[PDB]
Amino acid sequence: KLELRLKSPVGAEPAVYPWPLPVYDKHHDAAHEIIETIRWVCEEIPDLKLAMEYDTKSFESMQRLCDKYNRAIDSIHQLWKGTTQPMKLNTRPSTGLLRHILQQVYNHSVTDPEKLNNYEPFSPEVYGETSFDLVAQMIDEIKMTDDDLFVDLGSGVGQVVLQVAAATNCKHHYGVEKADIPAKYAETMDREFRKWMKWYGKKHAEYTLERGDFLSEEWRERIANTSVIFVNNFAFGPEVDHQLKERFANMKEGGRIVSSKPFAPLNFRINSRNLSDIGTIMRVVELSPLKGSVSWTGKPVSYYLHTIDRTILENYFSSLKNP
Ligand SMILES: N#Cc1cn([C@@H]2O[C@H](CSCC[C@H](N)C(=O)O)[C@@H](O)[C@H]2O)c2ncnc(N)c12
Repeated sequence: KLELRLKSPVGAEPAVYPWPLPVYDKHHDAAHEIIETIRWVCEEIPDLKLAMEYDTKSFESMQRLCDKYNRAIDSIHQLWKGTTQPMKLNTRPSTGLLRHILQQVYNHSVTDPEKLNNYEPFSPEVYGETSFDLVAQMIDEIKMTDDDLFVDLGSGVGQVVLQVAAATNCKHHYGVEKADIPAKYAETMDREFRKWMKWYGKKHAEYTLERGDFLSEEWRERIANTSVIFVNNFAFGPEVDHQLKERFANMKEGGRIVSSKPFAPLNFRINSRNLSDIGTIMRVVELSPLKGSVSWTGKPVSYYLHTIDRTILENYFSSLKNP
């Protein structure tokens, strides 16, 4: 054998689900993924929504839903052979669809999520996921163009890179991750993302997910030539952050770093004793908290935007030529 099938709206291979349908965690299962998938394709195609205008325990009841969607997809496909313009194919997903796609990719890839908590505590290996909503905020505030290169340093299972790649026109997106468990899941995330995006008929920008160490010699130059870095450095600690500062000091004017802990103080005043500090070459601002997003600390969740700006330093030196 028994199985359920959803035809792609753009004629990719159908999505196949075994029966009984699996459960992913306390709040996500495959039956709900199916209903939401039908729902989202309905948002991509008005005619399908019109054609679609009820029990997850029952095989028959779910086959009935799948067949009703599949028959409607067949009629849409015939509409497209007639006068009707077929859905535009080269487009990015809406934010809503993207959220659903990443959820689905994660659930099909991260087969045993508890294995992601088998890091050494109190180490730079601590794993935590940045939320979809934070990443969406960064995407909206940090305008990227096709001149930009994007890197997630310590990319985990890769979902920050996938979201940015789906949403922006950067020339390339990278993630680099050192630990074996998340880098292995990242390989599946990559394959599942490419598959599901083709299924929905949606475009992404170029991206690569790599197993590596972002403190390596190779990565010094890569960081220097990156225009937008995302780095969830909340548990990296002061030694690792110091090393990252050494690498950021070679970035180009206007390069930007978005992070969970600031690399320089927000109140940095250049003076005689701090000439060497990375605060001499960057503006730092705290991004606006998203409404009602509390951290474990109780206070709202804090991300920081750093912009490389050596005029700070140039002006310090021009000032020393004056009383
Ligand atoms: N020091 C150090 C290192 C620590 N990481 C990784 O950074 C991650 C921080 S969790 C953030 C995950 C995702 N970007 C998100 O925000 O949702 C962990 O997976 C850890 O293994 C590294 N990876 C590559 N090279 C390194 N040198 C390190």
